[PDB]
Amino acid sequence: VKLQESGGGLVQPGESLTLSCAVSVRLSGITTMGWYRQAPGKQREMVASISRGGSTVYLDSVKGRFTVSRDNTKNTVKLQMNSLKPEDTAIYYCNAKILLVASTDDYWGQGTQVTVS
Amino acid sequence: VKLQESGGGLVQPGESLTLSCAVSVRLSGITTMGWYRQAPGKQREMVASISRGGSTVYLDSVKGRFTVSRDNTKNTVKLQMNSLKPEDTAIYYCNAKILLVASTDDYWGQGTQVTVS
Amino acid sequence: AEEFPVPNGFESAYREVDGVKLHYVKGGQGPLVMLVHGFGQTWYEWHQLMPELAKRFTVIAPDLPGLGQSEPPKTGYSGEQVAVYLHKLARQFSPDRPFDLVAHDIGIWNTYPMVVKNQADIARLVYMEAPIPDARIYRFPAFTAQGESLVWHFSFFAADDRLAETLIAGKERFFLEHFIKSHASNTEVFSERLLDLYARSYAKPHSLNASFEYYRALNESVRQNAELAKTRLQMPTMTLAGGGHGGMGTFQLEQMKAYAEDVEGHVLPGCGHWLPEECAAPMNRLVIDFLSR
Amino acid sequence: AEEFPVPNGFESAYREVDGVKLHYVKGGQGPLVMLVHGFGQTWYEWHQLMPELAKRFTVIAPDLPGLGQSEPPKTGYSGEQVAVYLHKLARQFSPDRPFDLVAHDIGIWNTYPMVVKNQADIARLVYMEAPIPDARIYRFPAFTAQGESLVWHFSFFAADDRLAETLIAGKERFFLEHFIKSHASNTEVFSERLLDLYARSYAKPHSLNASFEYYRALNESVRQNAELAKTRLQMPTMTLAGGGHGGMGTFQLEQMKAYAEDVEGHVLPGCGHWLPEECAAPMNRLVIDFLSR
Repeated sequence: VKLQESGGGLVQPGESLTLSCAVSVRLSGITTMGWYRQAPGKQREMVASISRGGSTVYLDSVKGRFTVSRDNTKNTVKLQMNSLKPEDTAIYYCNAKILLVASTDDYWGQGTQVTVS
Repeated sequence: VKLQESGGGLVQPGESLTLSCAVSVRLSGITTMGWYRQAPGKQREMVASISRGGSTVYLDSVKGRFTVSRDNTKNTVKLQMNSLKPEDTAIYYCNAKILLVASTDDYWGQGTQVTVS
Repeated sequence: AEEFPVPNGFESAYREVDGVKLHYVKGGQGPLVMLVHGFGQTWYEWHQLMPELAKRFTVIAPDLPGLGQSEPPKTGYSGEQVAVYLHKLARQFSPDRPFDLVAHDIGIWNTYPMVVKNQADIARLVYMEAPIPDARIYRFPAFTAQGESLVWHFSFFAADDRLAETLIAGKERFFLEHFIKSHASNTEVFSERLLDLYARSYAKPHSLNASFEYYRALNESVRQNAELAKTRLQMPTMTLAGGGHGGMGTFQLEQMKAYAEDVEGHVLPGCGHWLPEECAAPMNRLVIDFLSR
Repeated sequence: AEEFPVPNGFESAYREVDGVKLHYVKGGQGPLVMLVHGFGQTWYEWHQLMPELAKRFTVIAPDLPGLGQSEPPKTGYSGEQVAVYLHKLARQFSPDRPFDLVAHDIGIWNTYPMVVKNQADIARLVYMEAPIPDARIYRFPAFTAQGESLVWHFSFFAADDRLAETLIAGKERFFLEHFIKSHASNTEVFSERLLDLYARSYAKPHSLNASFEYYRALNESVRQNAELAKTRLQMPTMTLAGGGHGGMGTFQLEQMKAYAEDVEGHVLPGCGHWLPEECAAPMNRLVIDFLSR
């Protein structure tokens, strides 16, 4: 299973960005898709996840600003990022969890840089 | 938790024996009590077990001859052995299994010799 | 009507806490001890301990939000959300002094965050018969060589489509007896009458839903506690667990040593999950001695 | 009436086997291949594969005892007991030549003993999407960081007081959709109509009971297989597993390497537990190629 993120870049505070993640297998075969971000020297944090039934989990500081969604037609996952702030600068990763009988599989994209300056 | 077996001895073919096992805790706190026997150089075998709800499992070759039971009044477990045969010679052990949330506890008595000659 | 008989010298009362009307039973005099029940039960599980503690303490035993005679929470059912209500309730009765806390089963889930976040408010702590929610719970086996495990209900209750409410509605009395007795060593104490009383309480449609919402929030509580547990508990702590069929065994104390600096533990042989009812005499003795030192 | 539509060129028929009237669907010409369904389903899960296999083989797809249109077993529901019926059924149609066997889910449980005990009768073997019953299954987690696990039903179904029949009776359609879709990656193929058909079949009171009796006998099958597995399987074997949500992943092949000397395995990405329906095209191709070499 392979994931590839896109849509990052450099923007000013208050602007918006849309990240997207391409998935090489059927998206409903992925139990949870989670967006993670990593800033240098900081602890990684889970920004927004979405189960295949649609249950979401959000980092408190992005609630009301970021929205994660699944597009089963295009087989992509999206992170809509509004009202971006300097605190949001980080590399953003998509993480696919696959629940199996005996274990949970774990896959990651390579990430995309988001810089708010 | 401590178990002590009693009631073994030397008998002739066709005779009966009653083994009993004393239990240091409340018997309904024991998920499964199993009688095992061990003859020299042989593989151990599970003769008769009884769950605390009363479900039994018997070794095929003792079905109809042996009967395991719980006595919650006296806090003992019994193995009634009828129609004893030379093949039944072995040391007989009682094994207590205690189902917990994260593991299963395992306790054993010291055993009692049964000899059919 | 009252769902359960109130002991002499105690009062059944209600207090509004952050917009939620909580039921509790209170009695005695002295420093406050709050007793917090768990799943399948109400304040009434404590009714044998309460008169004994009331000789030296003011004793309050609330119904968890949505259970017993308490209104459902307005915020949510995660441990951090529910602990706000219980903390504020205890502080209404002990505003100027720390209080003691005894919690059983999901009462632990619903109090741990306020203990770790208001350590000065908790004098002594007793936790019995449930894991604090953390990733250790993901290792418990689904099925065992002894048959039905003690933990398959975690997934059943947590299922996001309310499978548990759907299947158990109309069968609440059958299911509760199955659940309680399968987690008990002393099954004799769970008479037809006692099970009838507990079943009527949790069969109220909002209480049946509230029961499983605590499990639907369990992974959120795990995530919350992974952050909270970076600060260790400093007050004196005691754990109790059953060592018979249905109990937590040594896991209770072993887990707690990762959370608490000052902890002693006991495992009660021949007792299962329902310590206040299965093994009242030794459990009451241990709780009273620990809190009275 | 027939519970499921029969493909053109196939016949729905019955055969008495050791006093038990078994239903099967049969068609084609050539050497025999028997296809054995699993829990929640019937022979009909194979209806897309059967016409393709029938171009080169005689194909028989029975309903497991007590499920579909087959009578319950007279002996019991352990794997060794049920395999007697299936072995004798296959041998009625292939008395003078070995036959091929494809089994899914508890079809594996119900055929493994007759494979290991009559190895000369089995030419080639395909097993998909379930553990052979052994002590490995006692390690599967009850609850996960992703929420509801895929295996909590083992304990639920095995409970000795028939808890599962009691709770699911009257809610058979709701529960089966929950179970099937939660073990599926391709949920789209499980339409309202397909789920209605499977639900009506297993909701027959004796079929609902039979469904869970297979799990009530699972620990007995484990004990049986601990003895049987001292003899390794020598015929060519192929395993298939889903690699998407709901599947067995690599466990299928890894377990089978402890049972079979000559084994190849495949994991189908983006497919869950229900391989014949979720991923018919690649699964059918793999089965036909393996059996046709």
